[PDB]
Amino acid sequence: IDPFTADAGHTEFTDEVYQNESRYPGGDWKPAEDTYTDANGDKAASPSELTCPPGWEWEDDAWSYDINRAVDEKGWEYGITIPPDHKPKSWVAAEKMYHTHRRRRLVRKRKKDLTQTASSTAR
Repeated sequence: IDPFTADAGHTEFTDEVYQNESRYPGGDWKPAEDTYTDANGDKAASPSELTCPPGWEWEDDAWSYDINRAVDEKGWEYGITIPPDHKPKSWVAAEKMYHTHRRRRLVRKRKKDLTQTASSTAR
């Protein structure tokens, strides 16, 4: 994303994973039931396990936290699990006591730089 080259032909996608903790509403957090998750809750791989495939180049330096969203300073979103329900279906940018869950997107965008996987193994 610079105004000198037209940043599209590259294929770069922001790779992400929401880490979370769980606590009683107004309590002490422990690792969540599914620590690494998707925004919905689908357990995903962890940033270390998250590696570059043949054809993909990491663009960003490590997994950081995404602050380009309506999220807390450290990325933590307001996931309150009001019974009955299994998951937070609402997220807000403020650490509120009703937080049963909180999660944040660790970000590491990646880029194919177009040329890395440009040709495919023809069989």
